[PDB]
Amino acid sequence: KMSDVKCTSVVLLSVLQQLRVESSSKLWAQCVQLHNDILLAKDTTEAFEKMVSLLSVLLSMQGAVDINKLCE
Amino acid sequence: RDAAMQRKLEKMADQAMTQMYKQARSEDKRAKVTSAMQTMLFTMLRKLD
Amino acid sequence: EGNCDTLKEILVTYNCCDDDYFNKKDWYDFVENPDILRVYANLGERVRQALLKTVQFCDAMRNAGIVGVLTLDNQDLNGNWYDFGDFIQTTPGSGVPVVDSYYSLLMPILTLTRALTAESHVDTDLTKPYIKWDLLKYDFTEERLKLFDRYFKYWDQTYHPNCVNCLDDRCILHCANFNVLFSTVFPPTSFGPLVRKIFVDGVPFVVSTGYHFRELGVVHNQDVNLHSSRLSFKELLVYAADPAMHAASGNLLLDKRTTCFSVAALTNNVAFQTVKPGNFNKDFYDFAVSKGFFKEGSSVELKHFFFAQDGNAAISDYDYYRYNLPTMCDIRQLLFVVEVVDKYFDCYDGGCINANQVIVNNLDKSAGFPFNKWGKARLYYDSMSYEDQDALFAYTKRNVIPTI
RNA sequence: AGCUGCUCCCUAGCAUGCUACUACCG
RNA sequence: GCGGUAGUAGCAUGCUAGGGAGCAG
Ligand SMILES: [Zn+2]
Ligand SMILES: [Zn+2]
Repeated sequence: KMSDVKCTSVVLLSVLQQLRVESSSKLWAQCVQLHNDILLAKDTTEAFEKMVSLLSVLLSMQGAVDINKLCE
Repeated sequence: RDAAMQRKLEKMADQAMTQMYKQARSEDKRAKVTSAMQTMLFTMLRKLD
Repeated sequence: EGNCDTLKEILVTYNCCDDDYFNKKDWYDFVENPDILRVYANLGERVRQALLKTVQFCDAMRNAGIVGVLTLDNQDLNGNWYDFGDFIQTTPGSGVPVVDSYYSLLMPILTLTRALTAESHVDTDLTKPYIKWDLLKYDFTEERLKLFDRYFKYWDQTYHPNCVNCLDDRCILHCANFNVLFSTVFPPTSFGPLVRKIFVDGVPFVVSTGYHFRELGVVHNQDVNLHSSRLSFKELLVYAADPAMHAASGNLLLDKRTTCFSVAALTNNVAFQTVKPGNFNKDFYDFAVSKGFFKEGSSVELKHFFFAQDGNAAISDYDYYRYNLPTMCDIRQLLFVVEVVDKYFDCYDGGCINANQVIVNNLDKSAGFPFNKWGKARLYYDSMSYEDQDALFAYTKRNVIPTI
């Protein structure tokens, strides 16, 4: 169950990086630290907190058309 | 003899041709790089004198 | 660290720290708690005074005409000597002390406690300003000899301040050991390449003739020719690899991110390089999961990942060179350890080989700076004949080429 | 964008080696 | 009937050259 969230955080940081988010050093530092801290977690309840904090970065900007990719 | 021998004449002539092709290109790239580094050396001193 | 009782007692008896320091668990460590250096360097002056008084004692013994062996355990931490039970008496003016086990055993403590730090102070007063050395002076050869004659006076071996005049390799080790200590007194802007203005085709270049080293002293190139007409490939290579014209012609730099001495900024803006996260191979993960892997509470779980890094990752990691201090080794023991170590390498054979016998696997690897603007190693291994490379090799036996 | 060391896989060329069978002589 | 060279097809080894990938310090 924690391996699930670790691989998901890998995919999330890769998407964020593809969206040119490392053009702003503050944001990229925040996301990088959240990612490396998720990968080193050792109890699945902190990982989900930092995952919601990390996904908020993608939900912020409007570059990914969310209503389309949510066709379920 | 004279129909299998010259089947190697073309072999060795063509490999000699390709080797001297590649030597010519490798002797052009040397000139290109020395021109480049000479340009660098001479443009770098035009900032310090 | 289990029983360091006398070290604690010594450290607090002379007010280097106070007993509540030793509850900071990890006080002894060097890379965690790198402040223990400041509390060791507070014993520096007791050691300096000990050295001065041992020179005084050696002189008194020489004049009065006494022969004996000085050992460390016959000198209290003030400096005073005692225990004269094995000295013998000869004619005055011809006594002789024996300082070999003393100095060589003591040597590693002279750079831990930074004992000579009071010599870059205006008189040798820790209460006075620093000596303001001249900025263009790079050859402190007489100060090294004066320091040697002040502290290690009766150490009977010849000390060559510049190891260019050494007799073998053990002499090189012996003299570089002392240079390692004495070089912590001089200014750190006087070490490095020694540039000089030459002329080629009536145009002036600035190029390094030889380098000054902390361990080897001053070294001068042997084939330095002012006034040239044109440069061959080899000379272009040795003038484009030098840091002289790159650093002489760039902006000055003050980088407060590191403690390492920063020279120049080769261009107008600093570059921050990042590291990306790895790619996920979802098919293999699904397949592994479908066969009972990664269930909670199992023995094998995933701990090797691709960690990502932000901008301050190259310099924040380069800054780990702050862990390299100027260590001065015990020489009478290193000169035996080196013989045994070399005996471990007795069943091999080596020597020089010509440029037509080297083997280079993978010629598609980068060529360093600044050569990586124009190609890989293949371009520089094809552009040089087997005589340009041999000229280069036989050139570096008489000259010093600093690189980047 | 480094220096090495080991291992698997694919392709090419050459000579050597090996073997079969065909042509010429002894 | 056999010795010698010249062939093709097949086979193995070894060595060079070229490319791809994996691990270790
Ligand atoms: Zn010497
Ligand atoms: Zn040699």
